[PDB]
Amino acid sequence: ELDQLRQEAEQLKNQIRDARKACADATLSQITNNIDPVGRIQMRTRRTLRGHLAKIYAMHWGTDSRLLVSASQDGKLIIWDSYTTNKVHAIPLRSSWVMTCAYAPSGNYVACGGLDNICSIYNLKTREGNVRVSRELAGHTGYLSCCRFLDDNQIVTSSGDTTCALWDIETGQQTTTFTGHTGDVMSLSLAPDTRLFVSGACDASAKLWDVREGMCRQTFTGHESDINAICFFPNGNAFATGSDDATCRLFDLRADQELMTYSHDNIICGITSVSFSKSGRLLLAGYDDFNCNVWDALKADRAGVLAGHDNRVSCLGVTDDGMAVATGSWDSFLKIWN
Amino acid sequence: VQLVESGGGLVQPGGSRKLSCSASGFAFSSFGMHWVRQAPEKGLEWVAYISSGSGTIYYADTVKGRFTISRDDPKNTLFLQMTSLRSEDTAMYYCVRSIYYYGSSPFDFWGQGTTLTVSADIVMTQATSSVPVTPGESVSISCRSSKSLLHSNGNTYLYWFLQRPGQSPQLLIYRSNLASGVPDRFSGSGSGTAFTLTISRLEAEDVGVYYCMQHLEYPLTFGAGTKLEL
Amino acid sequence: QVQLQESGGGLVQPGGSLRLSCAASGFTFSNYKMNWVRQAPGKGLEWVSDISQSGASISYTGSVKGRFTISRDNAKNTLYLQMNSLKPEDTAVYYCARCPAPFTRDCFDVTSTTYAYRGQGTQVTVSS
Amino acid sequence: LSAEDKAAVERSKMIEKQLQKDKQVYRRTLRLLLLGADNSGKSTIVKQMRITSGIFETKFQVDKVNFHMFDVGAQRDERRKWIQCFNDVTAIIFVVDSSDYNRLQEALNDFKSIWNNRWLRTISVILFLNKQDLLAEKVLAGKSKIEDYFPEFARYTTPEDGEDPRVTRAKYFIRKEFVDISTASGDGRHICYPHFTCSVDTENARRIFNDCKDIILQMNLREYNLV
Amino acid sequence: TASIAQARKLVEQLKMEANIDRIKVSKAAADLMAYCEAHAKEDPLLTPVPASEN
Amino acid sequence: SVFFSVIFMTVGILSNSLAIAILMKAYQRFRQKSKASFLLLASGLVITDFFGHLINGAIAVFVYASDKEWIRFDQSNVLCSIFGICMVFSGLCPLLLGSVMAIERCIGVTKPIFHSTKITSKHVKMMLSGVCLFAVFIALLPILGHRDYKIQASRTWCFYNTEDIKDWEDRFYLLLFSFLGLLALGVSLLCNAITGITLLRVKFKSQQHGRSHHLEMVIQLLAIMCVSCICWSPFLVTMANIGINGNHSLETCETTLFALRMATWNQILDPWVYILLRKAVLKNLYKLASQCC
Ligand SMILES: CCCCC[C@H](O)/C=C/[C@@H]1[C@@H](C/C=C\CCCC(=O)O)[C@@H](O)C[C@H]1O
Repeated sequence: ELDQLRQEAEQLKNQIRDARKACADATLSQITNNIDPVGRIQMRTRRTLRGHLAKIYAMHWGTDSRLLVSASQDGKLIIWDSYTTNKVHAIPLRSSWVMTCAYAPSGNYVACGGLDNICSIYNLKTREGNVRVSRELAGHTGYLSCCRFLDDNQIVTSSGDTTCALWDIETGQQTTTFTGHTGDVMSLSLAPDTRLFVSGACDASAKLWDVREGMCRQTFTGHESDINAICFFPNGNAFATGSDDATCRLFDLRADQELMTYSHDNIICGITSVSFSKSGRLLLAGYDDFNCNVWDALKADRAGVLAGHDNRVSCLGVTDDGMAVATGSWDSFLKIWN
Repeated sequence: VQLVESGGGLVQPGGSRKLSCSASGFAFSSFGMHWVRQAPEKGLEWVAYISSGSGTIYYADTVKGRFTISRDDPKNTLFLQMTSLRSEDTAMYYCVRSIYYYGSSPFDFWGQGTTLTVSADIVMTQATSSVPVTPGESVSISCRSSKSLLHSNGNTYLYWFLQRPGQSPQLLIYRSNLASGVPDRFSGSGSGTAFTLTISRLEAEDVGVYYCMQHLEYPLTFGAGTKLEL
Repeated sequence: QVQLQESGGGLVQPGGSLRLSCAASGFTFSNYKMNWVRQAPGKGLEWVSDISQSGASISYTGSVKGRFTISRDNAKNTLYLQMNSLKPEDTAVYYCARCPAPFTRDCFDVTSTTYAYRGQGTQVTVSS
Repeated sequence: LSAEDKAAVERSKMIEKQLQKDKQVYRRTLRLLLLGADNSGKSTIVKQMRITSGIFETKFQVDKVNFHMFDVGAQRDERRKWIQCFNDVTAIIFVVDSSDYNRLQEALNDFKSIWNNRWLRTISVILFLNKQDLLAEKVLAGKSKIEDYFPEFARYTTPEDGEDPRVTRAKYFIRKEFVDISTASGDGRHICYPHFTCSVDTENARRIFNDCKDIILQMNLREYNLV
Repeated sequence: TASIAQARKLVEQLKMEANIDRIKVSKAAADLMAYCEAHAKEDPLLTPVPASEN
Repeated sequence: SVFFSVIFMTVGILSNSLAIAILMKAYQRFRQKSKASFLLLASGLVITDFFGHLINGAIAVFVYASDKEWIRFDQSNVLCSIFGICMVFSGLCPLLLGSVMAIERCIGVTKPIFHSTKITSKHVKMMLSGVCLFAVFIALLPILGHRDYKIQASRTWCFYNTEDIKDWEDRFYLLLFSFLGLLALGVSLLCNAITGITLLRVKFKSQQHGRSHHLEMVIQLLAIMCVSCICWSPFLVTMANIGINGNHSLETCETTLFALRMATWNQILDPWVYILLRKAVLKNLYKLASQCC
């Protein structure tokens, strides 16, 4: 009875597509024509961070816009100060194949993981002063792509084995597990309400999961290639995801459909990282063309170009207050643009 | 962590003495070391300070040329050589650790210290020295400074130390910013010139002497210290 | 939505002809390299042939080199495969997939077990 | 700057010195990548180098030079994502089972995909034709040969430039096919290094060292030419 | 047989997601525009912030 | 006269600015793959040559502005000493840097492992600092010997006392300068020859299928060696002959001036034969000049 289930799933998918298309009253471009354009937003590098021994892969800002955490592919977690340009801490990692880093909102723990399939969380407020391995948890059969903190007790981790779970720092066990996507998860993005979170995999689809209920609520399959970037809107109602086809798509959770498609003919490199500002008008996207591009959330026009890198822009992150943006590339340079 | 000091005792005037300090339970090469002297029936006073790797060493203007501080990082030990001791050098010395970064807590742990018996900058001045207080009321110690400690970065360099009879001084506030290991009853407020340390609930373990310290420059100067009897 | 539907297949006598079609919708068909692979009963995924975007570089495997002919039409976004002189060893499920990275020369995960960029595959058997 | 904001500068300088020391230690040692299918005998190659973790690291010493080889420990068939993390390495060794002809086409496709990588276009790929004795026995038994799997073998001759001539012709044809696949769109910035080996030979370390030396020499020449 | 169970799970997921309520695009667009117009006054990247505040 | 020193100054400034630009553009790309020590050494050499050329040109303009009246703008013999120090520096430091670069390239070609693992960038920086300190010490050696530099017969540039040589200290200084120059030139020649022989051997032995990076290096070495020899050997030989013969020399100041000018060139064309004479650099400069103009 496999054919019956297949045709039933196909009919359900067609019905969902028809119901989504019936709600498409108008496009976002036709509504945002009367608003004034953002204009050429020029940005300059105020601080230049140097000291990385390998390619910069991941970075993360804390609750304050002063401290920053960064990971390097040689097994080093660096704590940068955006104001004094001095290094605060240096955590040596046991496995140099790190692909992501996380910063707890309390400012006491920092997570890391990658190809070692082991998530290591280290405490920064150790009474002994030196960095000690706080929680080295394992259990996943795939490479870790992204890790985030919801509070001082739980941590969400993504793995390449198409299975995610919420780990508890107190016991080091999977509290809530999910069914998983149909492809390897690439990155994560937590909503401000700490209740839902959208996860993107290589199957050109993004699924909205719940923290308490281990199930998916919404699914978006509008992309055409592997989704390599994902970031939620500051209001928690929409999220933009970039693919390898040099296309970014903005999916709204309340609308459950695509709103805006950022793309360009002369742009052929895929999107690596996406981050939103405090207001959400400016969307910064890093491409493999050694440049970063700023787009308007409503006008879908280019607002500025960033050519202060000599390699692929690996990651970019905007502070909580929108004062500056930290961009790290494979050239071991972590530049802080205004 | 543990800080075991040794070398004190009776010393004839004009001699020398090598005070040793063994550290355990933490990375000795990561924390900077400070020497704080205390005279009998008097307040505290800074002596010398050394950083990691002996890259930055400072001494008090009164003891320049006489004392010499050194550290053994592979052995995790501190040494202080004193030559030509005077009749006033009779005091109890304490070794303190301090790390400096955004969100740190310098002068968090005070050692046991050892006794030694022989034979223009910023100065903290307190208006009161002893305030009788009964259980049930609140405590509000005021302090006035001669120079505004409000630096351009916006950080207030004010440190509070509660020394109990027989025990080591415990850090309460390092910057308004409450330190670790202390209850939330203690609080600090005021402007860059005047400061106020308030206590929400006064318990039986909060008795002792309160000392204030500034950290705007290298030469430190402790206050008179307010003693509370109960 | 990326969708790839394969048609044709069935039971074909040895020495006949077959015309397999692959319809791709939901993306730009002229910007991805197409691949036809096969999976035999009791075996793994075996690559058969590949064709580039403009149809310039076309490659076949040594097992069926010279017998099959793969082509593509960008006006209707279709992929055609003409198979002649079929052998009893051709009884397998054929899959029509594409490479994930566009405008490139490399093509990773062609015979991977978990690949969401392939169709259902058509079963082609040869027996009498 | 306050006192405290000076102490921070000294701590930053100490951290920079520690990072410089760690960089020196990391640069004194060389790093290599190991790739191969499940049918290939890479486990024997790792075991013979006696001179849930998804990554296996093997450290050894050849000619007083430290080599750290990194191999996939436990992962799925996904290769398009984690291949970008193993770039900028000294060399990549791809193990292929030249005995079995079924997996030979899959190995050739994997080698073509890895060589034509957009990010790994500056890293050379070393090829080790393992299991030569098994291939020789299979081609001398007369049960299965390359004719049934590749038609071009019927129009290939031994080049003019105690072993059976059939095995020699077969391995030369395999090497020629590998060279023709590798040189396709190579741009001359990186070249391949094929070498015949088995599971009992001990001279593999010398060949790996010579290949790494040639790669470093080519890198130095490219640096001197400012390409 | 694990394929039939996966198919049943997929059908259940689809029939559970199909019951999710959805709204028009105009309402979401107006809400996003209002949010942007409200938060534009506190965006240092959009509005040029003087050097005295940096 | 003045022209024979300006034109050189302008050409040197242009060839050093272009060299610095190309070396920075190459470093900002090759710092991610290797140590890029060769690029750093080349950048330092171009920078110090540019500074020396600029100082020499400024001093020459200031001298020619006073109608060669040294008694007017020089009473306590302060500018002549600085001019001689700068001349000794621009004559010694570039040769030492070239010799160090040749040694580094010979070590990298013969023993790539020893250059990639054992040789560290900090060691190269310390060696560069030591070479600079030795150069400035030899330049300050006549000043620390209770003597100073004397005005030459051309009355346009100060150097070691070549006319009326009586004391043995001037002869010793000339012999030391000549020995250092000849030793640096010989070490550079030997290292470049060893590198070329090694490249030719590794190209003739390995004939599998290329020479896109070997023939260029061979031509570069064969050009650098030739130009360096042809330029610097006559000047050092003339200096050694003067120092060993005293006032019995037959040649006049014209030979010394011609040697200095050959030398001003060996110094201007160094960024050409080291950076600008590369195929990639040439095509990049051609594309830039075609797109901008
Ligand atoms: C010891 C070798 C050092 C090389 C000399 C260094 O390159 C500078 C040489 C000339 C230099 C001055 C030296 C002699 C003046 C030439 C007088 C005249 O033209 O007659 C600058 O004025 C400009 C430059 O062309």
